[PDB]
Amino acid sequence: MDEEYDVIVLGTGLTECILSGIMSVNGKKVLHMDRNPYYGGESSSITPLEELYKRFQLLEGPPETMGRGRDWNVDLIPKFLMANGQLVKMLLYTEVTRYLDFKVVEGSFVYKGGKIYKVPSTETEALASNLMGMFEKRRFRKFLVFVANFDENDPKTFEGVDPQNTSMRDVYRKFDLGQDVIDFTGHALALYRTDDYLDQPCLETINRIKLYSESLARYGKSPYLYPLYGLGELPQGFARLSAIYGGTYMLNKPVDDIIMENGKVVGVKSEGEVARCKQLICDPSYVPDRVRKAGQVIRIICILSHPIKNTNDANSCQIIIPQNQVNRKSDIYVCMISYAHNVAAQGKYIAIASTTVETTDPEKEVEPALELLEPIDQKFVAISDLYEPIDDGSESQVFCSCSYDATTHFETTCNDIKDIYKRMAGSAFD
Repeated sequence: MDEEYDVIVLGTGLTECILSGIMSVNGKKVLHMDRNPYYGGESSSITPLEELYKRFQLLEGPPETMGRGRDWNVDLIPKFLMANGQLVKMLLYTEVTRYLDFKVVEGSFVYKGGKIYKVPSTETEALASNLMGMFEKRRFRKFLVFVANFDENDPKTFEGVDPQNTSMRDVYRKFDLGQDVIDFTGHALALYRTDDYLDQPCLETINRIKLYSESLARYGKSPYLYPLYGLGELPQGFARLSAIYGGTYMLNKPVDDIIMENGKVVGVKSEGEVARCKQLICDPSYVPDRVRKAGQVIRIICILSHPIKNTNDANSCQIIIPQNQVNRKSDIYVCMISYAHNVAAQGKYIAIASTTVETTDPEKEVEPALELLEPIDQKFVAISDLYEPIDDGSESQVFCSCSYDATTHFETTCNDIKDIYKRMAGSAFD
């Protein structure tokens, strides 16, 4: 290593790679290291099918029926991007989009009463939905038109509501929408994880639903994007971006100690060598004593030889199960991709079910979701601990990221990246 760098990054997970790229684009001299022999950290991709069976201690290799092992690219933590979301804008800023190929996710579904239904975001879809009865549908149709016309710059578009004071609960009441419609609207449209929004000003929720509608994409597909060949393409594209700027990426390089003493600040020692830096970015595994355990998530990867039933034979999809429909305090998510996004062999599908652990039998908690996929060829169970920083980085200049939660989209990951950028640069990412 060189004698000095502006920033040193430890770990090649999604958050770190994105932050690294922004820094290089901003004119910083960066060193990026990882102790592992591969890219991705916790959010890595298993490139050959044989290896996945190995990582899960299954001595019997892949059966004949799974096809060509090289044609599989299994992400361990799959997540979709909202087309007009902020993460995509971060990708545009750096220009890594010059190396990625995005393909739209075919469908978006929600669970209600034991069955899955398409998520309606337009007036036409509302009127066609099997989710609601004749009269409620109509009321739902009014709701969407209200959201579609809302313009915070024109007080006439409000409907006697004060965007900054009227709660969303009052808005649901104004249209007389029942509990079941609220479950799917808050959770599958606005994309909240909890019901805390109910007692907060309505404005935010209005803009969130607007975002879903606007992210549209023709044919009536969905507002989600997923890269061809999977998420593994991101670490690859960024590494290529650093080379343009004269940045340095280094794999299989252990970190012996994070140098820092009095006013904290930093420096890093690897294989005897020491490199100086002004700021440091890292994931939790590099600073066990500056982190606290926030819980656990279960993720079960299922290999299927058939599309999920009750979807119109979708080649990829997002399915959300609100906590309330299954008597839980946390939602269950299921996302599926297949050979259509080039991550599985011809005719094969990959469905990943996830949620936050609440009981002493984590595998039982996911039964609701697994039932939807039933004839399952092979199952791979994985439990992870979640960590969050104790230190914000003010003073110390050590900026640690959070573990990836159970959600199947990038909202919370994007929030973390923005928070860290703010703490680092001392201003908001504009």
